[PDB]
Amino acid sequence: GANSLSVHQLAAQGEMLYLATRIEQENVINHTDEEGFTPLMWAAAHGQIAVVEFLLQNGADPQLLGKGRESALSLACSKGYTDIVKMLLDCGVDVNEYDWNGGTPLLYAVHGNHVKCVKMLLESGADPTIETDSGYNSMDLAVALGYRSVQQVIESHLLKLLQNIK
Amino acid sequence: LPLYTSPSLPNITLGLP
Ligand SMILES: [Cl-]
Ligand code: NA
Ligand code: NA
Repeated sequence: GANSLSVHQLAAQGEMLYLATRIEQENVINHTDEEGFTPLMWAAAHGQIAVVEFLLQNGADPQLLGKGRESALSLACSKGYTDIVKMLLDCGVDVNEYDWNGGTPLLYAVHGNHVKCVKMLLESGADPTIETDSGYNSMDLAVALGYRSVQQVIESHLLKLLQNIK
Repeated sequence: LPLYTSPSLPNITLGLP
């Protein structure tokens, strides 16, 4: 109907049964809206854990990007949705995915002061030396913003990774 | 009704715009 919710809205609102019906009726599990967003991106952005799980189980593509090169991972990282980040990482996504701003999942996790997400990303190979468009990396951001626990996590990771310093 | 909170990533820049 004219006022029926889109697949993106069903996913964002946690309407599991209606979403399951819709994706059976039409091939819309990866359908992109006017901003390029998939149902997975809407679910991830709204912290809908059960819907993210359901979409991934049903084969939704977690690697797709919106018109601004937004990814489900970066959206979840920016909001600190640790369990959704874990599911997406378990899928196999690019942990260093760049958007049109030069942002990456780690940079968003650092910006939001989401230490569990920062830890998880680093464990999955996120590179804290990748820079924004203005040339600042994750370490630079953690320092600038005074997020000390985040800074510690990043610095300890780098100390272990670097083989020129013991 | 629909949510108007469309997915968005924040501005993460430092220094002046
Ligand atoms: Cl979560
Ligand atoms: Na996979
Ligand atoms: Na070392």
